[PDB]
Order: sequence, then structure tokens, then C-alpha cells
Amino acid sequence: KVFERCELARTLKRLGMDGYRGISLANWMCLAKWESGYNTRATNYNAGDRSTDYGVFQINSRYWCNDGKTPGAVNAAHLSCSALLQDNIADAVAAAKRVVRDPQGIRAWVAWRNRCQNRDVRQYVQGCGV
Repeated sequence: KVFERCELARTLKRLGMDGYRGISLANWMCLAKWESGYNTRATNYNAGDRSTDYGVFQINSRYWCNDGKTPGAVNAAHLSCSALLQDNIADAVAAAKRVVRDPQGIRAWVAWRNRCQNRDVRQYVQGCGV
């Protein structure tokens, strides 16, 4: 599923992401935007270390979800990576919350630092009613 901007914004708000661990909704939107283009079936293989990023938030198979083929991996969220490819993003949201529960916070995603951090992110939730 490819989400419409505002549709995703409301779904994340309903799921309790607004201000989760200090992270505003506009920030989670900026991340989803750059990580997947709001596409839940987005996958990206990292040839260099043999791990894969899954779903809307591009969750990594090394530490957060289990896909069986990733070397030196663990399951911190304890989910199957398959769960992060569903149209229903409840599990992907559960995983993303677990990731930011680590000291690095939203900074765990390098893309967030490159295109979101210290920028005007209002545009991601403007006109959405959230």
C-alpha cells in the first residue's frame, strides 16, 4: 500500500506517535517520506552487510525484525520482518517505537539526519487536520 500524505498522518496520530519519546508527528512523517515514500511494501537490501530494510519505516533485519537470512542478527522488537510489509501499519509502528526507545532516538535513521533534522518539517502535516 502507498499512503496518501494526510491519510498516513492521521493513522500515525491515532496510533499514538505524536510526541512519542519527544518525536513530533511532522518528524515521523519526514522520516516515512524519505525512507519509503509512504510505501509499506518497500524493501531495500544492503549488499555490504547482508541486511534488509523493511516497510514504511525501513526497519533493519539485523536488530529489529527477524528474516532468517541476516548474519549476526537478533530480534529486538521480536517481530517477523514479514509483519512489516502488511498494509496495516500497527506492527511497523510498534517496531519504530521500540527503535527510538534506544538512546539514539530518531537519530537511528541516518536519512532523518540528512533530510529532516534541524529543518522546517511542518509541510509534512500541513492541511491534514492533526
